Amino acid sequence: TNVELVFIPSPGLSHLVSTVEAAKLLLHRDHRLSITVLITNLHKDTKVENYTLKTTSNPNTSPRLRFINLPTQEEDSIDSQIRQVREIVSVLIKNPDSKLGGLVLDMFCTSFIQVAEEFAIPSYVFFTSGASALGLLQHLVSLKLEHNQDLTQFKDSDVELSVPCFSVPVPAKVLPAVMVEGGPIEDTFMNYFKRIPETRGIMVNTFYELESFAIQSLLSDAKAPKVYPVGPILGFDQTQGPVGDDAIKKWLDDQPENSVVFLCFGTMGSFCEGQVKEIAMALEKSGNRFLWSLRNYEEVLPQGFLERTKGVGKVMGWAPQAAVLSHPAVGGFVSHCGWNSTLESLWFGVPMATFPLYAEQQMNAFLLVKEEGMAEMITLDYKIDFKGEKQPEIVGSDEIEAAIRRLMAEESGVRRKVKEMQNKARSALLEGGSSYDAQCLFVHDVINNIG
Ligand SMILES: O=c1ccn([C@@H]2O[C@H](COP(=O)(O)OP(=O)(O)O)[C@@H](O)[C@H]2O)c(=O)[nH]1
Repeated sequence: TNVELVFIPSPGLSHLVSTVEAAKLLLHRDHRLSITVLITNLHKDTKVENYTLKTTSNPNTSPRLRFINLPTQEEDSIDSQIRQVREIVSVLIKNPDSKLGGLVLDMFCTSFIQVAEEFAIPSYVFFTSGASALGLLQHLVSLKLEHNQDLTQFKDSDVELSVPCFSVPVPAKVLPAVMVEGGPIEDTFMNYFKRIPETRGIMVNTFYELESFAIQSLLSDAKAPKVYPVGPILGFDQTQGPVGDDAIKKWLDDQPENSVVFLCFGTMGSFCEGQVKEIAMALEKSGNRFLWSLRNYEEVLPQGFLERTKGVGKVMGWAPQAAVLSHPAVGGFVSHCGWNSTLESLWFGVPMATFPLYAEQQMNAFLLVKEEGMAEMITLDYKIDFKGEKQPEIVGSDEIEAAIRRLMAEESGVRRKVKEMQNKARSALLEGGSSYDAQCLFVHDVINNIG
């Protein structure tokens, strides 16, 4: 009667954490369910070792959560990756005390639908982003595949698109750049997302009160896999607290409440020397207390920037993002609009200033600013990747300073919507919330679809 689920996340510590935290919640919804996560490069990344070890070694983690390593070599393309999953799956169905409920794949792991079809087990997809991204990606896929459209026509275009999962026209400049590029880049990602509608169910990392209009549009197509908004899935306990820092907590305790603006740009926010100097100049002219996570310093910052901003701000490298946003001193967040960073800032009621860089962050910035109105914008169409030997585009310090001033105001319609949306996010995870029911409905359908 026991049902085992196999999760296949994309390589990296990030996508693994969201898979583990989501698995920990689904296990609490049915004691008959077990989850086995396939790790792409366990014995190669020491950060993935620590996370997998500290999770399995913890007595509070469920005993029904197993981590199995995928011994991927260097030359294995999609050919050999399929077999090493097919090998483990064939070993896992030999257990007569468990029924394989199916494969739950990542957005970049939809190639293993082949394996699920060979073993006559269902296929599922865990979308680590929001519903507005899913509907947009399927709209762009249907445009090229079903309407015979050259998606490069929207590249650097001032036109707007009528996307079904959006209540406002979506500018072509906020589209995911990899979908309007063409050639090998577009082909790689189109083969990733076009196989999603061929699954049984799609788990989305969002809640209904956030991206309503998109979820209704995704569910309207009955000829499509049912979507389960199980978010927000965050990279900490979501009930105890994230790991912090003493010297960090020391300085923020001295500043007033909602007075420090935090600046972080994810794990790939490598600006050029010019853009960093514009951010530092804007922080100087704003006069606001700031905490800047910057990835030497006196050679990349304006002359005397640290000297003039000594008692008002602090600059550093890597930052405990979730812990900093939880501090009462942080009242602003200049973010790259990553979905995890967006959900973290929403979980702690911190309003955001959009500085999107890569991936779907351009659409996430458009979603929060124009669609929902719960974020001030610095830019919506900024792209960090400069092609050829061309000079990178740069956002001026005046545009950054203006958005910080609007963000750190005592009262604003953005700050009120964020505080209101923060409670709607925390209620969605409590029993009876929208995402709680979605988790229970998902685990219910996984067991019922097996016969
Ligand atoms: O200095 C940093 C930068 C990032 N993060 C974490 O890295 C992720 C960044 O968010 P997201 O994955 O949406 O952005 P991306 O990694 O794609 O840039 C989140 O889990 C953050 O908590 C962090 O802890 N400290």
